[PDB]
Amino acid sequence: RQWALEDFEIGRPLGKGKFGNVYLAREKQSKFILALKVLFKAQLEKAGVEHQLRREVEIQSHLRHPNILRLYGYFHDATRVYLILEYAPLGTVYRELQKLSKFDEQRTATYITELANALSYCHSKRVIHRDIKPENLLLGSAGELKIANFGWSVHAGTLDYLPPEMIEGRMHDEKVDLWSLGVLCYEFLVGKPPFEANTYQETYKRISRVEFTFPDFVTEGARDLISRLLKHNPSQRPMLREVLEHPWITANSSKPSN
Amino acid sequence: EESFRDPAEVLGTGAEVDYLEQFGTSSFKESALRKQSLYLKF
Ligand SMILES: Nc1ncnc2c1ncn2[C@@H]1O[C@H](COP(=O)(O)OP(=O)(O)O)[C@@H](O)[C@H]1O
Repeated sequence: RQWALEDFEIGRPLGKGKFGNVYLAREKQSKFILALKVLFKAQLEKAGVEHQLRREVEIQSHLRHPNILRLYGYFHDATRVYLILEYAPLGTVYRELQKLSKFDEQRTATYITELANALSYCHSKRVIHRDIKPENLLLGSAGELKIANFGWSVHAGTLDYLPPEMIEGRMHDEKVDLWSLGVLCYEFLVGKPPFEANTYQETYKRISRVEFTFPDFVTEGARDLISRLLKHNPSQRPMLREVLEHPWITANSSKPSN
Repeated sequence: EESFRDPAEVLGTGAEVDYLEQFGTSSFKESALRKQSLYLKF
């Protein structure tokens, strides 16, 4: 028994890019709703990423966590690769941040809690996942976070989320994910990342020297967490379990209610 | 509320755009629906 295109019916497109298309879809027997990501072999080969693709899908197919988009399986035909994915219906955190400009402390602490949980699980499996930019975070039907840039995409900045050890070209480890979490926490509360600048050269400077400032509305609890996360030395950044124990996180997060 | 189709009806429809263009299709189908085919006598 293998996965087959025959197993599925295909709904509206969710995104399109040079590498392919993502569709809303449905497994025929169960009527289970999911997303089908469809990748052009020609473009993959032309990009020389066939080895890289196999590695990424292999990694994602073994991650099983409520805040990570599941990859249920994959298959191919003569000209396309097909990834069977969990569907997240409420869009990206990126869009939500556009709409609201800034998040309050309860939404922020709750999102950071879900991400730290997902990342702790990833590290337990020796998986490092630094790119947790808002556009790579989907929202499930209950508004819960889903890290969505495992696998493969159909498609002075971006540097914005890089840790000092990475931009300086040194050895890096899973502690890059703690730096990301700090950048993201700041961006959630402030509406922009902390080291934003006009030029590549100047953004490098601010990161490498860890130079940033808090708006006056950012509370002491929030400043304390973000400062602990944005340490130049990776070993001085907290463990994820310590983030989940932080007083500001524990006080402001919430679990679902009426 | 969301509709689903056979994959053969969806995949590559962006690519086959020229083959999905046929003058008079909707007008002909409409008038086909409205016209009767009379029983074959003799
Ligand atoms: N499993 C999914 N559920 C819902 N939307 C998705 C899913 N996967 C991707 N998308 C959306 O489809 C588009 C393409 O996604 P992807 O191929 O991951 O590239 P991107 O880097 O733009 O997210 C994006 O808008 C993304 O949010």
